[PDB]
Amino acid sequence: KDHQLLRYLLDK
Amino acid sequence: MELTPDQQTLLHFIMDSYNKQRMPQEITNKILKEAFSAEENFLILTEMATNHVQVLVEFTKKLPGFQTLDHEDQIALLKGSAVEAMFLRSAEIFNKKLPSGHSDLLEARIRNSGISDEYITPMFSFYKSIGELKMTQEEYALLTAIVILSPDRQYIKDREAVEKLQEPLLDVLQKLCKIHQPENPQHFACLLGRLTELRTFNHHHAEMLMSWRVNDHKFTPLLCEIWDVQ
Ligand SMILES: Cc1ccccc1NC(=O)[C@H](C1CCCCC1)n1c(-c2ccc(Cl)cc2)nc2cc(F)c(F)cc21
Repeated sequence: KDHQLLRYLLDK
Repeated sequence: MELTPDQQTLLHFIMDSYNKQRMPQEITNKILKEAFSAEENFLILTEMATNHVQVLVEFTKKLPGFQTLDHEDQIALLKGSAVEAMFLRSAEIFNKKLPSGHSDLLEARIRNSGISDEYITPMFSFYKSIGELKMTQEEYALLTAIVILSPDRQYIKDREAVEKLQEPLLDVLQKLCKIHQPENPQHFACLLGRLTELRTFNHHHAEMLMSWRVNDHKFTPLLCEIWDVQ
């Protein structure tokens, strides 16, 4: 949850 | 030796992902066109940096083997390199050739952008050091990949898996340095030595941003994740 936008972009 | 068929493939492929970035002129045109207030510059900086992190994630995902890394490790590498990648790209843009008297004006405008005097000094010292290396587009692309796949990063669980991915790029960069500058068998080590100055921008990035001469410091949510501000 801390780096949720970053994890989202790495997965996508 | 020369670049092997596999090394030319890797280089051209890194070059292609690297070129997806916002063009230098699109950045320097705006700064040179007119002077802006410190508040206007702070918003130009945040929007440029949000775009840059976005493109950097796409660049990173294309790095051979990055996708096969542990997911927590993938995050640690992105978070650990974003500020350095931004300042290396800012150094690449700063040292690009422009008409007579333009670089002087670009440097004056950045200097008066709203950034604190404490930071102007190490920033310009680094940009000029990069300038003295006369790096090629390929060298900036490989250096950026090398910065990203740094195994000596904080919170990396499997360093050797990251080392395995960095080493082949370090080899292409070394061969390139030997060819482009036979006149400096120090070129490879100078380029690697600049990478140590780059890390210093990590410690003071938050303070550099918070000391911008503006009343309010708003960042985008993607920048709060990466920069650890707000
Ligand atoms: C952010 C980003 C991403 C990608 C490419 C370039 C950038 N960089 C920027 O937009 C800012 C702008 C911003 C607007 C004010 C003037 C400096 N910027 C900085 C810089 C200063 C301070 C900090 Cl804290 C960070 C960077 N050094 C620069 C050197 C350059 F030649 C240049 F053209 C722009 C430069």
